[PDB]
Amino acid sequence: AAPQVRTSAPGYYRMLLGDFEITALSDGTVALPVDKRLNQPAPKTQSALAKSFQKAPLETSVTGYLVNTGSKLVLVDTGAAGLFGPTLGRLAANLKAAGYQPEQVDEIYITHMHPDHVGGLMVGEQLAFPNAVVRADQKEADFWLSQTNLDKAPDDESKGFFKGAMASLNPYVKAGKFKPFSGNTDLVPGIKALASHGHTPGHTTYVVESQGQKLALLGDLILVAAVQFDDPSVTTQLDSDSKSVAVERKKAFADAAKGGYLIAASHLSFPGIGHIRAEGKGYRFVPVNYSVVN
Amino acid sequence: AAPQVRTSAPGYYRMLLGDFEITALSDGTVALPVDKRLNQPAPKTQSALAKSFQKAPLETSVTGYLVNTGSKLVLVDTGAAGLFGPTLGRLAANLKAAGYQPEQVDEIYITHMHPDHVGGLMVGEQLAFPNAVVRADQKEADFWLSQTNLDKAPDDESKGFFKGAMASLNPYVKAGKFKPFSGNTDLVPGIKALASHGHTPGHTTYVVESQGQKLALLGDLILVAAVQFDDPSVTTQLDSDSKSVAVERKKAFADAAKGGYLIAASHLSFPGIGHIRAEGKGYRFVPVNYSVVN
Ligand SMILES: [K+]
Ligand SMILES: [K+]
Ligand SMILES: [K+]
Ligand SMILES: [K+]
Ligand code: NA
Ligand code: NA
Ligand code: NA
Ligand code: NA
Ligand code: NA
Ligand SMILES: [Zn+2]
Ligand SMILES: [Zn+2]
Ligand SMILES: [Zn+2]
Repeated sequence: AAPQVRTSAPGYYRMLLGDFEITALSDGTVALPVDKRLNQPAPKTQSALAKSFQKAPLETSVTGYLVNTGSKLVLVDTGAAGLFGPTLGRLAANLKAAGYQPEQVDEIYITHMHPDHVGGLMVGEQLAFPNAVVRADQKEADFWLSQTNLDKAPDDESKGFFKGAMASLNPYVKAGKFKPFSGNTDLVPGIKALASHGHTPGHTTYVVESQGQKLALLGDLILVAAVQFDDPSVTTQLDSDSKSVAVERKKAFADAAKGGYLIAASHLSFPGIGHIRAEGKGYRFVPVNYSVVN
Repeated sequence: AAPQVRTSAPGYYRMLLGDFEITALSDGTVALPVDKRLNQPAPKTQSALAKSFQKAPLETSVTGYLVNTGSKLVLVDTGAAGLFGPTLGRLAANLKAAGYQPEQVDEIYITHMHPDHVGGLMVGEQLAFPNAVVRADQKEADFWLSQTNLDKAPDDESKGFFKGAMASLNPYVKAGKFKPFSGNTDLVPGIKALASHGHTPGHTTYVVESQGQKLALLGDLILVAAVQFDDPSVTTQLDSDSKSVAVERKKAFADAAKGGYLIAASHLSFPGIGHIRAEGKGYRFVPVNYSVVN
């Protein structure tokens, strides 16, 4: 016999993409009230959930993706650190267990500035990635880092999002390490930002490609696998432009389905990487087959 | 920047079931000439794999399952040790990565005696699990351990399967550590052996259950997910009784669909755990949702 260990495996998943090395890094999981946030009848998501063997508050993974192009070490999204509950902020640890040091990261690309994507930028009041530049969309930054917008926040108190994006990015801004880009942009060789606005004013997709092998890093372009693959147009109360999100999601899915390449998203079951094919009304997400990397 | 690490994470997946702890143990992966194995025209198989973004030779998982019942630590299947080439035999290492020691395993349940399941019983010339009692269906033992049956398989190195089983289980028989059962039989509390003969004469399913949460360990009841879930009728050349495997697979699938409980299988993409639901003609496998245990 033995005492139960009750600990999950290190939160990182290795995958080769052409000549690049991808490592999904889990920040952990948090239970979310799916029913209340979806723009569709409560009974409808409760049914979608049940068909996916999902329960009331969905335990959702929060993920970031490390890309090592063999020339640059780039991290896509950084998790929440301590901005979104006691159950997140595991990225830094997983990055190290993944075999890397925060100091080795050259660049950080932000899909959007929500707490669960920018919190990891800071370890206390010190840059968590001291030797990297932070890249995000200009519209994204002009929205969250806006003093005006903060003091102009609706459901006040819960405007810690503005405070949140600020404490996470300003330190790099003042260190002269924030380099915003505008929409579709060539970044480091092998990676490109594609403007997939809607979830937020400057939400960005990061397309990774090596040797004809592509991986579109979707950010929060999709939030609930149980309903948004089958019905791509269903949005949430968390999206800025519902119709923009819908249009961009359908474009992303159509394209990846047409091209047969990989996609990943911050909240699909960790590692959250897979292919996507057409299926009647919408799409069928196909998780990557398990594969050993030596 | 930094050199690419290129190593997969430890191959162990934690999951709680009632008061039990389940740890899927990856023994590695092996490529399988799947289109040659399935008993249907090659083009058909190849088309099914494609719809799932796959191609043969197909990287296929080989998994074993550790169950800590609190009072007992049992291992269901053990991987191949060396019997199948250098890409396997990692179950031992992964068990330790999982925070357990081979010497702590109390019992070992074998779904069947193919090499990729009993190989890990031995480490070199030594018992890998020195303090464990091994269990299997007597029909399985009578068949694989029969010097006669070996001397009746003209198929040069098919006798290997017979030798594999023998070399793998006789050290335990010789030590009085082998205890067969016949047909359905309650093993330690929380775990039942249910006959599922077909793949091999005594192929057995192990059902674990705690606090109403059920997990059926199906062994090799399914080999190619991209084919056999949509078509439970397709068999393979390694199946002893074709009709029987089909029947037992359908019974398992129909049962997990109506019960809505979890099922696990040695060759479903690591960790190979999920639920099953009927979809038109046949079934659809829904892999467990990533979950953090603390
Ligand atoms: K360090
Ligand atoms: K923009
Ligand atoms: K750059
Ligand atoms: K119990
Ligand atoms: Na730059
Ligand atoms: Na290219
Ligand atoms: Na030991
Ligand atoms: Na019983
Ligand atoms: Na029988
Ligand atoms: Zn978001
Ligand atoms: Zn998010
Ligand atoms: Zn097998």
